[PDB]
Amino acid sequence: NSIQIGGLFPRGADQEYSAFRVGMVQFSTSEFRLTPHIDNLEVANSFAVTNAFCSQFSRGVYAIFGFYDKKSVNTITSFCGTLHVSFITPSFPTDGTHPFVIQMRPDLKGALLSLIEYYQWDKFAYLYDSDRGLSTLQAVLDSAAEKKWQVTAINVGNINNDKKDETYRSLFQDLELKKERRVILDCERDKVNDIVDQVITIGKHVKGYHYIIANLGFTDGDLLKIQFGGANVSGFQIVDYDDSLVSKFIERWSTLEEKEYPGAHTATIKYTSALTYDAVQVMTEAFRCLRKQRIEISRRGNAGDCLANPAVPWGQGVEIERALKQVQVEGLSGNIKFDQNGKRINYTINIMELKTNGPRKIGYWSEVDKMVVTL
Amino acid sequence: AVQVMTEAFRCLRKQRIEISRRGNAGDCLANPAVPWGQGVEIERALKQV
Amino acid sequence: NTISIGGLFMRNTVQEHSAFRFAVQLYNTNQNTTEKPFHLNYHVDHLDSSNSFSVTNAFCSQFSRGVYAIFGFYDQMSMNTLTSFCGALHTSFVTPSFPTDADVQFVIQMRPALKGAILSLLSYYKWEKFVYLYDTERGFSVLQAIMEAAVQNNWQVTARSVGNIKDVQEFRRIIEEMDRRQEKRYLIDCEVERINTILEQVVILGKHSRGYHYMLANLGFTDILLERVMHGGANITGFQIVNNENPMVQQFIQRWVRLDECEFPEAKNAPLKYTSALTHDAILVIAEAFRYLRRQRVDVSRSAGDCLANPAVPWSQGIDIERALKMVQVQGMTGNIQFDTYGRRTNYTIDVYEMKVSGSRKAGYWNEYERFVPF
Amino acid sequence: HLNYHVDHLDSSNSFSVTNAFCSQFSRGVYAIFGFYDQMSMNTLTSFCG
Amino acid sequence: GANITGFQIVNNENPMVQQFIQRWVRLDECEFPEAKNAPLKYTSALTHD
Repeated sequence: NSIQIGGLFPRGADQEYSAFRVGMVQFSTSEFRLTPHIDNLEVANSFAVTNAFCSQFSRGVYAIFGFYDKKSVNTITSFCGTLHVSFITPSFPTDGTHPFVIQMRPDLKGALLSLIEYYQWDKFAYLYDSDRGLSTLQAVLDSAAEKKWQVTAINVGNINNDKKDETYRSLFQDLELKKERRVILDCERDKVNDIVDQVITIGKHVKGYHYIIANLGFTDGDLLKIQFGGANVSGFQIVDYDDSLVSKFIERWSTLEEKEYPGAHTATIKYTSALTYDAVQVMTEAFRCLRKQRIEISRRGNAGDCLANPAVPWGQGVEIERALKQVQVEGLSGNIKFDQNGKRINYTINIMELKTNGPRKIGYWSEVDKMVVTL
Repeated sequence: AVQVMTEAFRCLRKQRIEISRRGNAGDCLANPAVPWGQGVEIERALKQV
Repeated sequence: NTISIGGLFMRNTVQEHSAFRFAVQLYNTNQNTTEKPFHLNYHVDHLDSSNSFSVTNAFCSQFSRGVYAIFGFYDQMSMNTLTSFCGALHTSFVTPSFPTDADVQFVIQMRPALKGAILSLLSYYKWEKFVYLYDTERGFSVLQAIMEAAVQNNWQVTARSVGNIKDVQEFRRIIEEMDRRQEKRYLIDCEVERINTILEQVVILGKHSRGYHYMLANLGFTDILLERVMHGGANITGFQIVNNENPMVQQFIQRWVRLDECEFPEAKNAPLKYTSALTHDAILVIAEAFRYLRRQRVDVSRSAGDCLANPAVPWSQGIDIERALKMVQVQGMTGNIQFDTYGRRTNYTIDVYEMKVSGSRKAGYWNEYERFVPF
Repeated sequence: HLNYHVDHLDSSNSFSVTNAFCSQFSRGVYAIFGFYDQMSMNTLTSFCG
Repeated sequence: GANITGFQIVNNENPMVQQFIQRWVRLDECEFPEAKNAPLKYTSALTHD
């Protein structure tokens, strides 16, 4: 049998879509499959997100897989919660509690705070992007008094904006005037090298810097010490290429034709794409046992049904929500288990450093223990 | 209570004169709820008396 | 003829709701027909805001009725929804809420930015070392401005996010830690309620008045409970955009306190909040804009229909209404009212207040052109 | 062969409860297995009765 | 050193309880949540009965 699901993909999430398609093949069986309906939307636009979500609700899907950003996360949480349709996502996890949301992405804040302590930093720059969100910066600032940290926070989201000259002045005052050499980069993974390149032109004795890349995909982009001007570089990784499950996946993924499967034919997979593939496993495990409702016809959705039709009865929707949250599987992102609010628990984040021979795992942070353990 | 309803309602919109028909209890399950934005106007009118 | 607007009210906007009815009432009961060429109608919806779903539904409801503009409130959670829908449907949102961090269209923001005045006064007082306590209820703009200025000016700012503190002991622990750094000067960028809580812990502690200076960055100065702190010898600096000596404010108030508590709750048991004055001024700006469009024989029809209609084509009058709203120059309870292309107050005046052991007084004013002018 | 259909109910609400009972009832069940608390007991036992 | 008095209607020495339990703890947590991470509640025994 088959179960209909929605898939809401942002422009530029090409590799994540390839990973979704590959997941659908991997986890389908002759006895059960998911039937996705894919919409492609501007996730920063809450009106467009509302239209997409409501169209999927209209079509009558068991769940919606998709993405949100800072500007649209409240649309997703409020609509999910009201209509009682589960939304499973690799997007940044929300600080608070919200029903009908399954967060594939482990929290990063805990591991980051622990890593700062592990290196015994007491003074550092924190380069953030306000459009990306400030939750992690806030966690660091909250801990700074107790931990004795002198943080200099700089919004590099404005590095090309009207606040651009202000941003360069800020970087200059911290790196040149105050001689800061410890730098945390909290940004989109594919923006790291662009920000670093700017830091290198602005600072001095840059070989002596130590960056922490505050992102769950340390090795998602090229890591070349030369690109970092010889500095130390540390970060986090949830996809462990030493895992047999992951290396087997990559053996298959690395030969997929790149035109047909955008973003594939690579030796690595972006953590968000890995989480997307894992989400297909989770939905498959959750749904394969649910009741085979009478085979109905699937019809294009009408967004207006958000206002015209009543919410899914809570008792109906909660069965699907609970099925998703009860899943326990191993995936590309390691051990996958959820708490009652759809947050990943019992996960492990690998702690990485860029060494002579390339990136190396130097330790790990487990959600149960919440400290950096050295390997 | 009749005074309160009278004061609350006398200013509400004169919806198009419709026919009043015996009710069917099953409509609790067959028909959707009154849209909240509609019902809340009446609720508020009563509470403002 | 008849111009209808929408009114989107939130939790704790009762007085502003009353000020809204009353200002619309004043507009319609004006004898002079030159000033009142059309009748002004509105429909109000109350919204929770906890939910992006609840919010979209309330906006879309008002939108299908065919409103010519929306007056309303957003918070940090609902802002993206409301401004994105208003922007997509070319429908003008007129608000007393915190001005957006981003540059958006179709949002006329009645409340002036506070950051320029805060930076000028920090320079006037020569603060080079201070504590900065902040919540993010009114945006990240001030926080980001302070952090960057701290770099550019080499200040020693000790910054603490306190928007999540539920235990008042936490405020005392923070202050003690600041004591051990010999901090005497505090910039507090929080909601009035939270500023009140902090000032109260200051009083409980004792010996945190004389020799201390609190700069309270919130236009809600008159609702801040600071009398106990004033009596102990502290310096306090505050900010207002409402002058109670302005004859226009005087005239409003004298009528306002004569309204009966049934039709107009919060008019007699509470001093006037500055956001209520902004609500009144918002009606002045809407009236003026439509008086202008009429004068210019520009028409406006709508119809209107489904907010998620795809597409997705906004009415052409939309642009003219926005333009009409943003070009006004009127005098209101909050002084001179004008707007730039992003719907931000421009050429506004902020009055600066100083409380010292020698008494309380307006210490000067701030505008964009002359910056801080003491008298 | 013994078949069943399950409904999950909040119980905070007499409305929510009546609706869940009536739903199961219209399917034509021969008996109901279930739980009540202090708030939902009267609804469920009165309808069953 | 307190005295405590308690009450039960389930005897774990009853062969019927024993037989249920031995099967029960072998069920997988996916189809049967709460069978392996929690001792059997007496209301679950009543549900079986």
